[PDB]
Formats: sequence, structure tokens, C-alpha cells
Amino acid sequence: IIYDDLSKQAVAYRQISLLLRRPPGREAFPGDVFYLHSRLLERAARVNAEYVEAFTKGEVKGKT
Amino acid sequence: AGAKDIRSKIASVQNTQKITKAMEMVAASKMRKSQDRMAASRPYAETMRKVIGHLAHGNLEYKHPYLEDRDVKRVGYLVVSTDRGLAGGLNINLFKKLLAEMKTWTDKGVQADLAMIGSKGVSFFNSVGGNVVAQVTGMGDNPSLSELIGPVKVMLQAYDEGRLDKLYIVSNKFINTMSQVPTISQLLPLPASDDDDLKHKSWDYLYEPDPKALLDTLLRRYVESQVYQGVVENLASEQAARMVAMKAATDNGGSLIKELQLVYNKARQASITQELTEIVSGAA
Amino acid sequence: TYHLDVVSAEQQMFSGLVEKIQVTGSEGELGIYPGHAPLLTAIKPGMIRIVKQHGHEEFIYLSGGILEVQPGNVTVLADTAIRGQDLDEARAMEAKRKAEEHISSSHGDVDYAQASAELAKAIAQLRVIELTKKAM
Amino acid sequence: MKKLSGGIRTALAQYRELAAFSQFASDLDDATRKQLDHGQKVTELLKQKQYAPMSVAQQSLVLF
Amino acid sequence: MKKLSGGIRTALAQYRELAAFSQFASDLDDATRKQLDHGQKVTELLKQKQYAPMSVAQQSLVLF
Amino acid sequence: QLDPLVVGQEHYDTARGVQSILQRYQELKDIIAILGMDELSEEDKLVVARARKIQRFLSQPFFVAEVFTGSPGKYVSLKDTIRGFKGIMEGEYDHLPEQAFYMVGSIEEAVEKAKKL
Amino acid sequence: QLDPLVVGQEHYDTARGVQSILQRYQELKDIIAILGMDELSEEDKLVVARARKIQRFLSQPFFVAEVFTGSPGKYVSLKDTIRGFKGIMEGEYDHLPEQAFYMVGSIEEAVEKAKKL
Repeated sequence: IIYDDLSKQAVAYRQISLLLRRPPGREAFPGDVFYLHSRLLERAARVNAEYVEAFTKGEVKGKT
Repeated sequence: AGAKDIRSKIASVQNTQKITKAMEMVAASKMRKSQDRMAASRPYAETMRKVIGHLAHGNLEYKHPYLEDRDVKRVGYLVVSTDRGLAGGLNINLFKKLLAEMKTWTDKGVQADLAMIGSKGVSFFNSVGGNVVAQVTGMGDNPSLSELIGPVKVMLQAYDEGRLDKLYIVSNKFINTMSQVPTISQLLPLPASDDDDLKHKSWDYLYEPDPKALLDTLLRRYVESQVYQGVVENLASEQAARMVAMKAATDNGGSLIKELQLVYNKARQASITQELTEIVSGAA
Repeated sequence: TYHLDVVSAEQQMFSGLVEKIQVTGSEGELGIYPGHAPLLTAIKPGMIRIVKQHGHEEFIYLSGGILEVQPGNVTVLADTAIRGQDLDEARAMEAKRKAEEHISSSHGDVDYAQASAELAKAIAQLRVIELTKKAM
Repeated sequence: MKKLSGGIRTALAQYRELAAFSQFASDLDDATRKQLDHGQKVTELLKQKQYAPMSVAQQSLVLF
Repeated sequence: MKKLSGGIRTALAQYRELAAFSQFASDLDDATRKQLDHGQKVTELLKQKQYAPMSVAQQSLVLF
Repeated sequence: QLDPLVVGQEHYDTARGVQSILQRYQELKDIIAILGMDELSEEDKLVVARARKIQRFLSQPFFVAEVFTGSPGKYVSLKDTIRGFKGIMEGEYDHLPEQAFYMVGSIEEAVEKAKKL
Repeated sequence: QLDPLVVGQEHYDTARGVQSILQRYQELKDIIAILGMDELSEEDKLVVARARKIQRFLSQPFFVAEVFTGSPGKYVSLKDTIRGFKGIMEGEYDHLPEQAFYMVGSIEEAVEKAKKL
């Protein structure tokens, strides 16, 4: 997966935040801009075979 | 001020530090080459001085002018200077020593004449008003004996023409890579060598045509060789001084980056605080 | 054989062992074989013949110089350019003219000329000492 | 004034382009030394005392 | 690729600082002349056209 | 858009050649300042003269600027632009003076202006 | 009040010359800091020496600051200070050391303090 600009997602989040009056932080980005990208990129993971088998209820067993 | 101007200034000082490091390395290589070209000069002057010793104080001796003193009515100086700056105090220590001794001699009421090797001394002694009678300039790091023949010819011609009574070469001495010292040393009339006539009786030369004509050219070639050796030593000394001066300048730049960064951090923090306060205090 | 040197104010030109040499001495052609008695003469500009041991003839061009022969050694003190009252005087007259009319030649160092200029430009209007409150 | 002032912009422009060398001016070549010492004179020329205004004839004469 | 390429990265970092030193220095030691003239080849080798990807065989052959 | 696949190799090579000559003249300026010009090679003095000509030739008299300077305007087609610059960079005009190229519009008007200088 | 029409041409001109020297000295501090003092032109070293002498001579011992330094206070009249600064600027005290000027009254007390180092 390729995020074409996470720079212009931070800007869009700053916009949609200030319009809700939420208090800003450094460089006027919202308080939790770090959390915005953190909880996104932490989904990029390699997942071991038991998680796959448990999620997929046994339909796939050998794979990661 | 404001974080951006200071970040620009820090960029430019880092660039200055790169440049002076490069010049340090360049001078550090040219110094080794210069002190090699310095060693290749010794044999000629050493053997020619042995020959002059034989013809001067061997079992016979001659009345040649260059070998015995007379009344000092005026003095000549051959001044070696660098062609390039950024060498630190090299040139000015030398010129100050020269000026002191020229003042001594002019107190005794004897004039002095200057012949210049290198353009820095030319400009200096023009601005100070000394008597510059001949010059050669722009040799750079390719000194060649064929370009020194001019000024030393002038000074020798004026010596045997009776218009000079003593002749000096003023130049730096590449003692060691960390230390160079300006020296004013006499080369006419000829210094009394650490030699003994006792060894001479073993043999003598078949002079063709005759010794009185040979001794003249020997002494002229010897003086030329010593001016050339002084020039090459001054060049090696220049390279060493530029190396150490650029070392000092690179450390001075590095120690200034760390002040500018304190200023920059303080301004960064100040701008964040002011902006965020102007937002939060405008709401409601 | 004997040990020959040909040297100049600037650099050496030959060293090694030789059988004979032939030199156009100032007063006449001349040839040195081993054991030659001590001798001292000027030489004219021109070639000299070395025959290195095993007989490898060679030629070198000398612009002048002085020849010294000794019991064992012989050394030729060459010089780097033609010499004489005719030419040294032209050199001296130019050396005077350039001091009378203040003619300064540029050095040849392009490397220094570049580094000096980059340093001058980088160090310009830097105003750093106003900015950090360094007393000075 | 339009005719004469056109040379002052260029004098001072070349001066601003060479001004960085003023501190190493001794090593400079005599070709650029003349521009560097011309810019200084046309700069020293533009100095003026207070309450002493110049008619256009005087300004044109001096800039000429 | 791990075997044939472990050296490239530091070679290029050092080449790119050396090639900066070289602008002020003519008269280069031949041992560093070798280093510059090699780093320059390899830098010239790594540039590539836009839409032309290479399979690992074609990359490994070139790096060899 | 400045890449060969769109502007052709002719235009692209002319543009990059001009940028390279001007970039080299930037280097040589600071040697000319210190060592004087005669310390330049015979080839480098050629880069200098051609960079100065190229730098004059980029200027142009506009039709709307006539009110500022009285000079009539000139419209220069792209063929003339590429042809003129590509000629200058190849030594075709090494015999004209620099000022022949200043505010001259098309290249054929530089040869006309050189006759009058 | 610093106008020629208010303080006279000589007072005004001395003050402007002092500002000029100290400003030229500020401009040199960055090159002095990077490259050291030996790269200065032979007349910029003189500017630096006179600027430091002027910086010292601007100092004065106050009568209310005896408690801090012991040294007794001094009163310097205007006629007596423009003379001293005109002297330092014109070069007629270049032979004294810097410390000869620190914390003195008029210029005569500096000329004296130099005897005692």
C-alpha cells in the first residue's frame, strides 16, 4: 500500500479539526497528529500463521 | 533573527567549515611536495661550497671582493614573501623583524635597498615606503632558478659596483612541521665556514683556464643557489603555516556552530510559544 | 669505473657508475677516464657523452655548468638556463622595469584562487557576532 | 536624469556583486579592482547633508 | 543481492564526500584518484529510466 | 514538460547545453575575479565569451515595454530560438561582438546589428 | 541635539567619526572570529586597534561607584573629551597600549597611566 502524501492528510486533518474548535498544538496541528499517523502505519505488519488460522477460522493454515 | 535566518547562517558556517577543511588537506599535501623539492636542492650547494672552500682558504687564497669585509655604507636585502594569503602571521613577523634591523642600520646612517621575491612583500613595502629596487613575482608553487637570476643579478652587480657593502637574505626557515622562524642571514661577504685548510694539502686542481676566472663564477652561482634554497624553504614554510591556520579556522567555525544552535533553539521555542498562545487566547 | 653525478640547483639529473665521459670543456673538448687527476673547468652548452658500465652510451644536454674531477668522484654542476653577461643583463633590466612600473603577475594557483573565493563569499555579511551575544 | 541614472544602477549592481571581496581586496586582479573601487566612489557620492536639497541641474551634473 | 551489494552504500557515501573535497583540490593522490573514478562509474550505473523495472537477475548481473 | 519524449531531442539538448554553459560560467567568474582573465585556458576563454553571448541573447525587447524604452518589440518563433542558441553554442558566431546580441530579438538581427556597431 | 547647528561642527564631526570607526569594527568581528586577526588588511588592523582604544576610553570612574572599585571618581568636561577622541582618531596616541585608556579621566591621565604600564 502506498499513501501518496501523508503530508496532505495531516493538513486535511488540521483543517477538519480547527473547524470543530479542538485546541491546536505545535505548528497548529491538532493535539494528536502523531496518533493519526501512528495508528495508520501500525497496521502495516507481518502476521504469523496462528493469527491467520485463528482469524480465518481454520480455512488457511500454513500461510503468513 | 527568527529561526529561519539563523538556520541560513548555520548552513553558511557549516559550508565555511567544509571549505577550510579542504584547504587544510590541500596544504598538507603541498607541504610534503615542497619539502621534497627542498631536499633535492642540497647536493649542488654543498659540493659547490666545498669547492669554494678549497679555492678560498686552501693552501692558496685570493683577494676576491666577495670574501672580505669593508666599511658598511649601505646594505642590500633580498626579501622572500609568499604569493598567497591565509598563511597566518608568516609574512608580518618577517617584515617586522626586517623593519627592526633596517631601522638599526638607518640609525647608523647607512641606507638600505630591497629586492623582492613574491608579491605580498611587494605590496607591503610599497605601502610602507621602503626602497624596492627590483622584484620578481608570481612564481607560485613552481619556483625556478631562471626567474631568480634577475634580482640577484641586480644586487650582485650593485655589490661589485661598490654600491652595496653587505647583502642579506631574509626568509623563513622550515625547522619543523609545527614551527617556522624568520631568519635574516648574511650571504655577502661570504660567512666563515666550519672548514680547515689542513685537509687541502692532499691534492690540488688543474685549473682551466685559471683559478681567478673560475672563482668568480663559482661565487655567483653559489649566491644564486642560496637565494633559490631560501625561496624553496619559504614555500614549504608557507604550506605548513597555511595548514595550521586552516586547522585553527575550522575549529573556530565548529565552536561557533554550537553558539548559533543555542540561538536557533531559543528562537524556535519562542516562536512555537507565541503562535500557540495567540491561537488559544483568541478563542472565545 | 667511477661514480658520476650530474646535478643542478633544482634537481639531480644523473647518478651512477661510469667508464668514461666526454665533455666539451670551456677551453676545449675533454674526456675523463677513471683515476683522472683533479681538475676544475667550466663547460660550454651542449651534449655530453656518458658510457655507463657495460658500455651503454648515452647523451645528455647541458646548458652550461662547471666540471669538478676528484680522485674518485666527478660531478657536473649543470645550470638550468643559458648563462652569460648578454642574457643575465636582459633578465636584470626586466627585473628593474617591473619594480619601476609596478607590474605584479598573478600566481598560477587556480585551486587556491577558487577556495579563497568560496571562502570570501561564504564569510560575507554573516553578522554572526551580533547575533550570538559573544562579547568581543 | 533618466539618461544619467541608468549608469548608476549598473555601477552599484556590479559593486554589490563584487562587494564580498572587499575584505580580500588585496589579492584581487586590477580588472575587477577598478569596478570595486568605482562602486565605492559612486556610493560615497550619494551621501548628503540634511536640509540641503539639490535642484535637478546639480544632481544631473554630479551624476554626470 | 545481499552478497553482491553489501559494499555499495558506504562506498557511495564516502565517494560523495570525497568528490566534494576534490573541487578545491587538483593534484590528487592517485590512490584517491582510483576511488573517485570508481565511485563515478557506479554512480553512473545506478541511474535508471522511469518505467523500466529490472528483475533481480538483471540487477545482480549489473552489480556483479 | 522539459524531457525529450515531448519536446524532441533537439530542443532538450539545446536547453541542457545552454544551462551547462551558464553553469560553467558561474564557476569561472570567481577565477576571473582573482587570477584575472589571462590565466584561463584557450578553451575556457571560449566558454566565457560564449556564455556572455548566450546571456545577452536571452534578453528581448517586448512590444508592451516600448513605452519604457522606445525600442520596438520583437516576436521570436521557437525555431529561431533553438537555431540561434544552438548556433551560438557551436562557435558559428564567434566573430561577432557581445553587444551585437543585446535586446536583439531574433538571431538574424544580431548579424544586422553587428554591422552597425 | 546632535546637530552641527546645535553642538558645532567639531563636536558633531568627532561623534560621527567615532560611530564610523566602531561600526567598521563591528563588521570585522566575524572574519576575525573565523580566520583570526592576521588576514586583515594592513589598515584594518589599525582600525581594530583604534576601535579598541576608543572602547576603552569611553570608560570612566564615577564618584558613586567608588564603593565598588575603590578608584576615585573623575569629572571630564566636554571641551576635554572631544579633544581626546579627536586625538585618538587622528592617530596621535597609536604608541600607547590599550590598557593605558581603561578607566581614566581626560586623555592626559591616559598618557600618564602608560608610563606606569
